[PDB]
Amino acid sequence: SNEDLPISMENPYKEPLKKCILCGKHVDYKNVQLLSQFVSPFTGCIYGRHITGLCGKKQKEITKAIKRAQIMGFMPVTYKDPAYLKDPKVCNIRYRE
Amino acid sequence: TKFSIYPPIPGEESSLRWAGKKFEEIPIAHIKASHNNTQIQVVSASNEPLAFASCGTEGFRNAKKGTGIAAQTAGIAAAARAKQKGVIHIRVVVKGLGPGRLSAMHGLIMGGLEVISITDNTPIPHXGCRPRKARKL
Amino acid sequence: AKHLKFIARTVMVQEGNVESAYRTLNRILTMDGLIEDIKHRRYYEKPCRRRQRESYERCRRIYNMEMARKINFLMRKNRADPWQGC
Amino acid sequence: FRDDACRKEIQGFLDCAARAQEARKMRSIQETLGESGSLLPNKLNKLLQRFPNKPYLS
Amino acid sequence: PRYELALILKAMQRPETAATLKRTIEALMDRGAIVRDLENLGERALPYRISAHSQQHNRGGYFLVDFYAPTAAVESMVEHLSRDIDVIRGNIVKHPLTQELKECEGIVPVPLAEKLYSTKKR
Amino acid sequence: NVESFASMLRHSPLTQMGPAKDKLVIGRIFHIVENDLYIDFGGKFHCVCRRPEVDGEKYQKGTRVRLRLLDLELTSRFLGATTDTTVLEANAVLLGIQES
RNA sequence: CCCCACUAUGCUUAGCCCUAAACCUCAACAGUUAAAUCAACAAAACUGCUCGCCAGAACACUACGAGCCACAGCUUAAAACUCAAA
Ligand code: FES
Ligand SMILES: [K+]
Ligand SMILES: [Mg+2]
Ligand SMILES: [Mg+2]
Ligand SMILES: [Mg+2]
Ligand SMILES: [Mg+2]
Ligand SMILES: [Mg+2]
Ligand SMILES: [Mg+2]
Ligand SMILES: [Mg+2]
Ligand SMILES: [Mg+2]
Ligand SMILES: [Mg+2]
Repeated sequence: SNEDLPISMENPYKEPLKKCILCGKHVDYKNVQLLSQFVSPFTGCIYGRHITGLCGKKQKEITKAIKRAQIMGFMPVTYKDPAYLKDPKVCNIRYRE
Repeated sequence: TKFSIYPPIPGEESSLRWAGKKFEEIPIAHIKASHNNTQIQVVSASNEPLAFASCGTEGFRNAKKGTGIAAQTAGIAAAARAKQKGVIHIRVVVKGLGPGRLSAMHGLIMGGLEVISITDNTPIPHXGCRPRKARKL
Repeated sequence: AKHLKFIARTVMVQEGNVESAYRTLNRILTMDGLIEDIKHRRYYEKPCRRRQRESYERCRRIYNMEMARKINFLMRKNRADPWQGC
Repeated sequence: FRDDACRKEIQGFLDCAARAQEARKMRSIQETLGESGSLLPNKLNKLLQRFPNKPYLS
Repeated sequence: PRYELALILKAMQRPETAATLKRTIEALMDRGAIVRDLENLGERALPYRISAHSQQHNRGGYFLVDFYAPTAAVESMVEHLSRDIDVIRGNIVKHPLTQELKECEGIVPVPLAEKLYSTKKR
Repeated sequence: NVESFASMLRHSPLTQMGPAKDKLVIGRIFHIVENDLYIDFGGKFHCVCRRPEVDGEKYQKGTRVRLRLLDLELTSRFLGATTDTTVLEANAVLLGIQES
């Protein structure tokens, strides 16, 4: 018919789906260093996904690992282990003015 | 070095000192800020009592105890008895959200004590005892 | 009670500024939800009442975040009228 | 209760009340002007009038 | 199935720690377990004080035992660890390496919900 | 041999550009209100850019400028809306002036 | 209603009881978004098929009968007189 007509296909400019910082990585309850990056330094409270930036699957994995590690004797409950205070800050929250 | 709001961890080698004493050696001012009263006890790092003051021990009665000025007066009184025993720097541990939560700390400063840190130890049960039923007002 | 002390909920004072240290501590406890939690725990909130409060607070967040998103989206249009007189 | 012995403390309290009296006068003016506010509800509502939410079809 | 025993032992000298590990691994074998590996995670300060067997503990030796056992051995082993006075805290979990992680394509965005309310004029 | 619309659309620069995000385009200032520059760059909607602090006086009506496009039309659907709200202007960042 | 104290009770075990605004007051399954969109409000309007249920108010979560570990209980559940409304 006509060569210049549009053709049916999938979006070629579509950007790849964004991934959480833990996409494809194993979350173990023994890796207290990683788990400590998702709790409050002052209160030990687990950060919500709006702070951690994790997907639903990894927010659950981190949450379940923390609760397991805490009661099994690997991780403190009421504060972040001070050994891990100088690790990379991956959470979106600022407590100082 | 830049200032760290995180307290020095015991067992590590910090450079911070207060009158030649390490953070682990500074006495502790325990402030219990209740809804109807405020109690202040200063203790040594070894848990030796040094001074005690509350709004009730400062001559306030009933609802007057549950005021900021009542706690401020208790802080000054506890600071005075603690200063006589050699206390200058104190670590503040406050439990409770009463009206004398901050005022009790001011009185400690006006009494001649220097606060180097503030700690909240308000008890929060993680699931605990059932509190009393709500009030119909 | 079994944890180490002077680590949790602890803020160091800088240059004798106790007001700024207390405000930082109060800001920490507020952001983590402890202050509101302590207040709601003074009297027992029955589960039916807690579920209603959570529903109300979650609907308020959605409304407030969507209204804020629209305010920020339209703020560029607060510029002076380009066609004044027409 | 002799004012002669409490001059410095009295002058402090007197000045503090004067500052708080003027501070309320300052705040009030800046509150209406919106000097510190993100935006005034009155100004922020004129902007929403121009782009009204449309929950219906036209 | 494949299990992982997370074992916190009382802080002891090397000879008493080896006797405790051997006594614990033999208990697993006596119950039919096939022990695969033994890993030392190091002695460290506990995250909190733990009271076990009329004693208070502040430090402990962290060890892992990877093993296969019948499902009935888990309950019987948990009872064994509760009586060992040199064990501060011992928990048996399903080995994390058995669970295979499904592949993830990424975050699928969620569009704002539509048609929640009729379009009539209110 | 009259060119069809399908042909014009295929070979138009706006079609050939592809996505508009982070694309450098040449614009022309056509209207100015104080320090707000109204710049057309060949799209449906103009963009509004603030006069740069440096060499602000060089930006006048007719001045051609370099832009980095972000969106051809600013639109969003808000809670409860049946259609998208549009401000009827493009989003772009003014980089500077284009010279020969 | 407010304050204090304290019991049954909230817990566990072994048996009962079988009730909730047990309501998301919106039945199950299949399907549609076009025509007439549509009393009002609420959570847009409908088709096929099937079961359950409803037929003025009040009397009445009642009486009697029957069943039930239920004995001040539960389920099923009327009539007479009365009203022009509800
Ligand atoms: S986005 Fe893939 S696991 Fe989180
Ligand atoms: K309901
Ligand atoms: Mg009792
Ligand atoms: Mg229980
Ligand atoms: Mg229900
Ligand atoms: Mg029903
Ligand atoms: Mg049915
Ligand atoms: Mg009837
Ligand atoms: Mg009934
Ligand atoms: Mg009956
Ligand atoms: Mg009967």
